[PDB]
Amino acid sequence: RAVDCGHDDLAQLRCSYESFDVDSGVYSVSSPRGAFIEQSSGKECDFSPMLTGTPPQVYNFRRLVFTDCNYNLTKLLSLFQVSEFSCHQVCPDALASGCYSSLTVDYFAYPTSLASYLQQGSTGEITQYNYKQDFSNPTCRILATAPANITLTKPSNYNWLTQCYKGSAFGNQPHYVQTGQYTPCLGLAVQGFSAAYQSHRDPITKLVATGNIAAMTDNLQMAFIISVQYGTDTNSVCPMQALRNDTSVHDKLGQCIDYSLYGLTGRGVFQNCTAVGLSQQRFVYDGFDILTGYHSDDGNYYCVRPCVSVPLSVVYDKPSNNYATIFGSVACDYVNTPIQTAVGCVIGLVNSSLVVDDDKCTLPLGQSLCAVPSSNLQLAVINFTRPHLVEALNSSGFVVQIPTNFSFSI
Amino acid sequence: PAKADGIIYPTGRSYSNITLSYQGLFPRQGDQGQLYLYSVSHIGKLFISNYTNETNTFDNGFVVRIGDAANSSYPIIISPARTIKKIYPAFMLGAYIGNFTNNRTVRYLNHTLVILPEGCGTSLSVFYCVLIPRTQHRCPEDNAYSSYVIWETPHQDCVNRNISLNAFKHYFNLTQCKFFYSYNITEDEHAEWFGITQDARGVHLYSSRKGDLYGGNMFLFASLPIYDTLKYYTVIPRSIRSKYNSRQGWAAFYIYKLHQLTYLLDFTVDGYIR
Amino acid sequence: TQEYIQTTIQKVTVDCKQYVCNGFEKCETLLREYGQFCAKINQALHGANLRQDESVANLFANIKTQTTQANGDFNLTLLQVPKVTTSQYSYRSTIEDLLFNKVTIADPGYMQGYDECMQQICAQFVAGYKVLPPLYDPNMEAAYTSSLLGSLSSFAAIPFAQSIFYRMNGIGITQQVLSENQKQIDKKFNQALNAMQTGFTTTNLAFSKVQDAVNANAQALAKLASELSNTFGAISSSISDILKRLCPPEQEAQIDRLINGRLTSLNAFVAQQLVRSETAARSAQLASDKVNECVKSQSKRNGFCGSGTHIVSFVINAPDGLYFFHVGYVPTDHINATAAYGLCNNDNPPRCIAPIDGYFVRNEWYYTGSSYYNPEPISMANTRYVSQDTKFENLTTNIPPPLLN
Amino acid sequence: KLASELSNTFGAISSSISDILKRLCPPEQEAQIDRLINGRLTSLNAFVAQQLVRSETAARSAQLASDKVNECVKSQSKRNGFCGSGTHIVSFVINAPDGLYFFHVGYVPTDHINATAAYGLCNNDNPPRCIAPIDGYFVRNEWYYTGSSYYNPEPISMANTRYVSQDTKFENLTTNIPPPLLN
Amino acid sequence: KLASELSNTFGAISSSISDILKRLCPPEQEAQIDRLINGRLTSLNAFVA
Ligand SMILES: *[C@@H]1O[C@H](CO)[C@@H](O[C@@H]2O[C@H](CO)[C@@H](O[C@@H]3O[C@H](CO)[C@@H](O)[C@H](O)[C@@H]3O)[C@H](O)[C@H]2NC(C)=O)[C@H](O)[C@H]1NC(C)=O
Ligand SMILES: *[C@@H]1O[C@H](CO)[C@@H](O[C@@H]2O[C@H](CO)[C@@H](O[C@@H]3O[C@H](CO)[C@@H](O)[C@H](O)[C@@H]3O)[C@H](O)[C@H]2NC(C)=O)[C@H](O)[C@H]1NC(C)=O
Ligand SMILES: *[C@@H]1O[C@H](CO)[C@@H](O[C@@H]2O[C@H](CO)[C@@H](O)[C@H](O)[C@H]2NC(C)=O)[C@H](O)[C@H]1NC(C)=O
Ligand SMILES: *[C@@H]1O[C@H](CO)[C@@H](O[C@@H]2O[C@H](CO)[C@@H](O)[C@H](O)[C@H]2NC(C)=O)[C@H](O)[C@H]1NC(C)=O
Ligand SMILES: CCCCC/C=C\C/C=C\CCCCCCCC(=O)O
Ligand SMILES: *[C@@H]1O[C@H](CO)[C@@H](O)[C@H](O)[C@H]1NC(C)=O
Ligand SMILES: *[C@@H]1O[C@H](CO)[C@@H](O)[C@H](O)[C@H]1NC(C)=O
Ligand SMILES: *[C@@H]1O[C@H](CO)[C@@H](O)[C@H](O)[C@H]1NC(C)=O
Ligand SMILES: *[C@@H]1O[C@H](CO)[C@@H](O)[C@H](O)[C@H]1NC(C)=O
Ligand SMILES: *[C@@H]1O[C@H](CO)[C@@H](O)[C@H](O)[C@H]1NC(C)=O
Ligand SMILES: *[C@@H]1O[C@H](CO)[C@@H](O)[C@H](O)[C@H]1NC(C)=O
Ligand SMILES: *[C@@H]1O[C@H](CO)[C@@H](O)[C@H](O)[C@H]1NC(C)=O
Ligand SMILES: *[C@@H]1O[C@H](CO)[C@@H](O)[C@H](O)[C@H]1NC(C)=O
Ligand SMILES: *[C@@H]1O[C@H](CO)[C@@H](O)[C@H](O)[C@H]1NC(C)=O
Ligand SMILES: *[C@@H]1O[C@H](CO)[C@@H](O)[C@H](O)[C@H]1NC(C)=O
Ligand SMILES: *[C@@H]1O[C@H](CO)[C@@H](O)[C@H](O)[C@H]1NC(C)=O
Ligand SMILES: *[C@@H]1O[C@H](CO)[C@@H](O)[C@H](O)[C@H]1NC(C)=O
Ligand SMILES: *[C@@H]1O[C@H](CO)[C@@H](O)[C@H](O)[C@H]1NC(C)=O
Ligand SMILES: *[C@@H]1O[C@H](CO)[C@@H](O)[C@H](O)[C@H]1NC(C)=O
Ligand SMILES: *[C@@H]1O[C@H](CO)[C@@H](O)[C@H](O)[C@H]1NC(C)=O
Repeated sequence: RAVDCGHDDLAQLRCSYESFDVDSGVYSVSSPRGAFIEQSSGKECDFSPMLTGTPPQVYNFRRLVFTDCNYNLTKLLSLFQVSEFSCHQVCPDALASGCYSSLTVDYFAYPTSLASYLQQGSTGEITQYNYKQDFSNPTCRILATAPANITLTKPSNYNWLTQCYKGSAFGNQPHYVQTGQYTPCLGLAVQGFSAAYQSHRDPITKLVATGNIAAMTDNLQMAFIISVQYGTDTNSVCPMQALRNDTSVHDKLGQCIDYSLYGLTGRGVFQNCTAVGLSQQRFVYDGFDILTGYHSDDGNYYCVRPCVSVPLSVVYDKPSNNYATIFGSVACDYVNTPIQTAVGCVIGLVNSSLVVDDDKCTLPLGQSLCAVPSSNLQLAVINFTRPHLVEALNSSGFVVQIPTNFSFSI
Repeated sequence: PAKADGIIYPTGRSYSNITLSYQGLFPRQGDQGQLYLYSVSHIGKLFISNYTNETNTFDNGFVVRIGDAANSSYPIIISPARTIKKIYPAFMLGAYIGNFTNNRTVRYLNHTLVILPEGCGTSLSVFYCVLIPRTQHRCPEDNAYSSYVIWETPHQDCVNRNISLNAFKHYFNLTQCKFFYSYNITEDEHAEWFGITQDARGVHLYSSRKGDLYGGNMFLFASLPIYDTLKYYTVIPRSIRSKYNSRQGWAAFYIYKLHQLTYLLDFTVDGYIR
Repeated sequence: TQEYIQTTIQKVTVDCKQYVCNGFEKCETLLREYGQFCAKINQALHGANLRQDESVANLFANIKTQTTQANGDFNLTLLQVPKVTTSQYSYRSTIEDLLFNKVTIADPGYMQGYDECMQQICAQFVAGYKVLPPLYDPNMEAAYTSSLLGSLSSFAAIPFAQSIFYRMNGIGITQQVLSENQKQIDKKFNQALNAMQTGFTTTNLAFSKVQDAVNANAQALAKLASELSNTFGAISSSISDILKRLCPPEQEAQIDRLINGRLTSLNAFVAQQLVRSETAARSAQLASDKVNECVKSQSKRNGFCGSGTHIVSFVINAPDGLYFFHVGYVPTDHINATAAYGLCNNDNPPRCIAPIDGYFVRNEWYYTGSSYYNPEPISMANTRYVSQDTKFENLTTNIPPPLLN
Repeated sequence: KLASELSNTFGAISSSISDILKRLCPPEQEAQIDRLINGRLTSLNAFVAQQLVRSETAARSAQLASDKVNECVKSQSKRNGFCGSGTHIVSFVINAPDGLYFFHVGYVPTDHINATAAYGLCNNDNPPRCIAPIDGYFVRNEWYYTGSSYYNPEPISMANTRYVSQDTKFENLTTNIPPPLLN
Repeated sequence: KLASELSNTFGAISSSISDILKRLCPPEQEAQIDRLINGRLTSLNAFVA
């Protein structure tokens, strides 16, 4: 013997209770239709500064910040051969198929033989004096090799700061790079280092910078530290592979549809609405950071609501094996014989204007309504019997009711 | 904060008819800030204060209250009457400082972020440049040098496009310049608000002329690509050369340092912070 | 003295799958491993709501009255149903209408709440819970209360003025004082009743209890809605952000944190709803005991009804309970009088006497009521024969007639 | 619930300790066993707190059962509806699986007769003397005493009646005077 | 019980914030600190209830 939970709301109840037989009672049973894609006209991110000139070293890293542009990720991944990547709170497939509000890229010439010194908890010279990765946004660290046919010009060698200190009569005072900032010894080290353990000195600030040399490889090896942000700008940075054609919302209003509103992905219910909030920001939020409205290009304001489920109830009667479905607190227009009741639309009950005394009601349906098995299920109304009325007498004394005959009740 | 003074509006989003707690760069309550006044010249020699000899620290940034008392009549600073207009501050921010050959004022080594109002207050020009001092009579490589200024002669001007710039070029040689941005300003007399802050994504400039012009809420309008940490700023002394019959007043401005504080913001139905 | 006793709590059922996964199809595959916990949560909530419905039916069956009667100088306008009604309910009283207008309750919506929330609490459909309707609509509860307002094995049809006369004669005041001061009694009664509408303010204990009873349900619903914003160590509290920002070997790890966190929070919601549900059932038993003692009869027990000597009390409907109006007898002035333990004659067998519900006060010896000073002649109706005591007053000049021969 | 909280995996690869030991490694065995340890300790804390609420509830309800025995079982209760329905006569108590089970015998009427009653009766003497009944009424069909719970017209007597003060609500008798009102 | 709930490690390397700060690196400190934060906020909810 088996039960297909799907077919009927009573099954669902039997599968939830995990028993072929369930008692009589009023139980509760468990209860992406389009696309609204809105995007800008289009703009290309300028990746030429990294792909054109000579790459800099670890201490003198160059940083590009991109906002409100589209970039060809496939072309960039075709230009470079990735040796090793390690991401934090994000994955590169989500970088391929998503949009972010900003994109910060730090790139420099870096040998793959020193790839362990760029790691998360490393204590080498690179982390102490050259570059410290910042872990406060979703970020990735990519080490890639540039082929010989690329437009980049290989440097003379690989340089990095070995130590950077200052001061006298207190010993050496080590100066250590900050999280995501340049080293204090940058002005001494801009010229670079030519021999191993070559030391440069500045007489004004009494700062000393010492470097180290790695031989230049056959193919230029470069390192990337990218970082992404969410919910910062009105526009967004999106890969060209994630761009889809625009769709309007003049139809499909009032249904749970997926939206891509200038890079904002989610699902919800859109309704035409009176304009609130500031138009320029474009996105109206609530206290909890849920998208409340969207000031659209069409010109209309659309108050966004998360798509919901209509609550369900089952009025099961075990002796007659008859059930009815209550749609909780929703009118019968939406459900579209259903009958509108004080507890919502219900299908499976007939209305016959029958009244049942309190104590005769075995299936109470919310308010003063009942389902009786008189087989078919009928909608009733609970009404208690009014007390016996003893009429007063206009005469000198009063009228009293004294018991004749009795019984014993336990 | 009951008038929402110096409040940077959240970027990329808006709120409507709610109150929520925000942590960000906000000024302290009851902070008087720093008074800076721009006066009128003697047409004689220029009249300035010692706004250049002071060493200010950028920290997290600052907010400038521009245009207060832009309709009141006060005695002139140089003749202690006349109506008072609104003047725009000129800034000079850099990461590294040094000294001139005469050890006077502040020099900014390497790349310097210079913000100058342009076109007699009709536009704002922002550039990162390395400025190399000039060797002349009163220019900063001489013993006769006192301070560097920028001057606008309202007589005789306005419309010269490079008046603030030619005033800056009088003192420095602009070489190695990464960028030059220009933003147009409509001529008004409303009290405004301006902010500068540096993040990991560059230098952000905020203003109340973008949105909430009649109030005080500041909105982002420029994200400058400066990634070296700014450590010092100086207010360039600005002087106006006009006749004795033409002397007119100029509103002072206040600079309040920003701090990492928690604020409770009240939003209206229109979305503003009041 | 107004007293509120809480009868119900808000019946809330939770759709566990909708609450945990929010309709994201990748979450249901992970939740199928945690299959039985959602069913156990639903079964526990269903049992709690069923027990609360049984308690409501038992209370409203206990407070019904077998016979009723169809008002002197007493003004019972407030207690009775308004002749022209400002209330959508035809059985509600005026004072019940005032009490329900001064307490603010969010309208859950039982007939068309979904359409009202879709046009232009409404968080039930979003979060995944649902407020079940109460067992009786407020019209039927007001009908029960109004039938009780009309009101042993025998029923006497004496009017309200006669009932007040007998109830205030039973506490110590003699018949002569009630006959002489009838107009003042009616004026004092009507005036006290007229302060009931002005008593529905703050810094009142019963109204504060009503407000806290209203606020407890809202606090429970707010906790249930706000536990969905907890990240539980994940990168976001939204399933969509996890699914669109991460990759499948790491998505199931982070979606799970949300699954395990939300089920534990739901379990703690079920546990605190069980404590509140059994707490509200013992109150209903108390509320009926109070109806059967203070309302259906005159209570001789001190302090159970309101302050002072109890005379009569009325009960109306309140948000999630019943609201009482205990009319008591309090004195404002008093006189110090010399009383006697008893009086004995000078016969050869000494016969001694003692008062009933009164004192033998002086200014020779007179009888007065225990709750009002009115010196009356000592009679056989006022006094009971008692054995002699040495602290009794041996009176020989003027002897009351019950001690004569 | 206590037995079924052991089936929760708590984010681990399995809810069984042996499966974790036989499928994982001494670096990551303790990372998953500690998830079972922390999850089960929190589950035990929720069970203990639930039992403390249930124990203090049954301890107060056992005091209610002792008061119900002392009022309904050991004596006849004069309260209205405290024990059962109708007028209380006698009660019995037996043992239940987790408490005490009571059987409250009550006097309930079935039929009734409307009768004309009197507040009291007074004679025609120059000092008026008045009487009032106890545990009953003065009914007709001239005036007879009857019980307060059963209709049975009986002759008025001293036993049936108590004296009272003169009231204007009382009936004044001239024709037939009961023996307690005789001079 | 309220004082003894602060001695629970909740799966971290230590129950002290100071030990987590001086023994781990910023990729992994917020992973263990959030474990202590979520554990103590849940134990505070049980104390209030
Ligand atoms: C800020 O500006 C100062 C001044 O221009 C910069 O210092 C200069 O840095 C360059 C390159 O780092 C130095 O040039 C080098 O000179 C040596 C010979 O001394 C030569 O062998 C090298 O090939 C290279 O050309 C220059 O001497 C040095 N000048 C001074 C006065 O320090 C500084 O680097 C700038 N800071 C930043 C962060 O760019
Ligand atoms: C100095 O005086 C001038 C006089 O014009 C002030 O300009 C005026 O400022 C008020 C500020 O409330 C402006 O009123 C606004 O009008 C807009 C419609 O344009 C309305 O939507 C706003 O709600 C508000 O009522 C007024 O328009 C403006 N005058 C002009 C000609 O633009 C200036 O604000 C004064 N400055 C100071 C510092 O007191
Ligand atoms: C992203 O870059 C790739 C390669 O640089 C582009 O692919 C080329 O598209 C043109 C036109 O369709 C073809 O003729 C080439 O053969 C393609 N090359 C490769 C290697 O696929 C692609 O079109 C770019 N995407 C966008 C949106 O411009
Ligand atoms: C800053 O302070 C210095 C003093 O150290 C001022 O330098 C003086 O300038 C005047 C005017 O040219 C000369 O007569 C003095 O000889 C200078 N003194 C020294 C010690 O150099 C400088 O003018 C001040 N800058 C201001 C006020 O902007
Ligand atoms: C390799 C020499 C090992 C010497 C071992 C003796 C003592 C070392 C004590 C602690 C080791 C910390 C350094 C671990 C490697 C850092 C990797 C890097 O630098 O990026
Ligand atoms: C530290 O102590 C050493 C030796 O006692 C001394 O040479 C040095 O100057 C001291 N440094 C500081 C900063 O106190
Ligand atoms: C997308 O829209 C463009 C119009 O710019 C159209 O040419 C193209 O065919 C569309 N593609 C799809 C898949 O709808
Ligand atoms: C949306 O509503 C606005 C005002 O409420 C109205 O001006 C506009 O025409 C409406 N648009 C549609 C498509 O109904
Ligand atoms: C049932 O039918 C009667 C008669 O038409 C009607 O008055 C009543 O409202 C109906 N009840 C419901 C719940 O529709
Ligand atoms: C219930 O019955 C009473 C009389 O017995 C009547 O006045 C009232 O209208 C009835 N109510 C319903 C809902 O049937
Ligand atoms: C009481 O009623 C029962 C049935 O209702 C009947 O059998 C019995 O005779 C009656 N007794 C009297 C005294 O009327
Ligand atoms: C704004 O909020 C207040 C209270 O928070 C409310 O009374 C008012 O109706 C709201 N206004 C609008 C337009 O929603
Ligand atoms: C500027 O001059 C004033 C003169 O009162 C003086 O108080 C102030 O310290 C000076 N500022 C600097 C930086 O020297
Ligand atoms: C510039 O010279 C003055 C002269 O005393 C000195 O106080 C100041 O510290 C110097 N500043 C720099 C940046 O060297
Ligand atoms: C500036 O200060 C430095 C600091 O020692 C000094 O060597 C130099 O001589 C000073 N120059 C002048 C012009 O005062
Ligand atoms: C500044 O630029 C002018 C332009 O011709 C040049 O003559 C002068 O020598 C420059 N000054 C310095 C200090 O380089
Ligand atoms: C700024 O104003 C000038 C002068 O009216 C005009 O030539 C220029 O195009 C404007 N720029 C922008 C961006 O509006
Ligand atoms: C009884 O009190 C109500 C309260 O407003 C009043 O309207 C009514 O007139 C009063 N009754 C009499 C008879 O005065
Ligand atoms: C009354 O007489 C009794 C009998 O001797 C005596 O004990 C008592 O003290 C007397 N009381 C007074 C007040 O005289
Ligand atoms: C006598 O009895 C009648 C009976 O109705 C009553 O009305 C009246 O008040 C009594 N007293 C007098 C003094 O008539």
